[PDB]
Amino acid sequence: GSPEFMLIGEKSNPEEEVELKKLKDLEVSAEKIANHLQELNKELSGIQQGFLAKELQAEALCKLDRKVKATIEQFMKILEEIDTMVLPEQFKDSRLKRKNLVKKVQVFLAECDTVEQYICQETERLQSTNLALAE
Repeated sequence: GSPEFMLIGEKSNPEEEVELKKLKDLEVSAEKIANHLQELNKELSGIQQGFLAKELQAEALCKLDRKVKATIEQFMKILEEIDTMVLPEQFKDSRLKRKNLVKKVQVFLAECDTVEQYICQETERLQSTNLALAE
């Protein structure tokens, strides 16, 4: 039939679900941060259509990307938080959930950084000016 041996008990996945529930919330909180970007992105793009000169436009973008940077940091906390998490090799689903989340974090931080970097790089190129090294 189907030989089974491990402990001889089985009592549902109570705590397993609890640990998993928190993990679930983490992805959502992440989903919310990611959602805020798309929301802010929509309003920014709308405003981006035109309103002020390049001076303010470039000014808004640099400020825009930097704020984007703050969003990336939140994503960083997700990885760092999970990174400093403790869990044995028993929670297969919970662990699989965390690992997949880690990569979500990698893309979320990076995707967010690219947007901020692009907006920054575009504005950055627009302004170069000179420099002076003395002290």
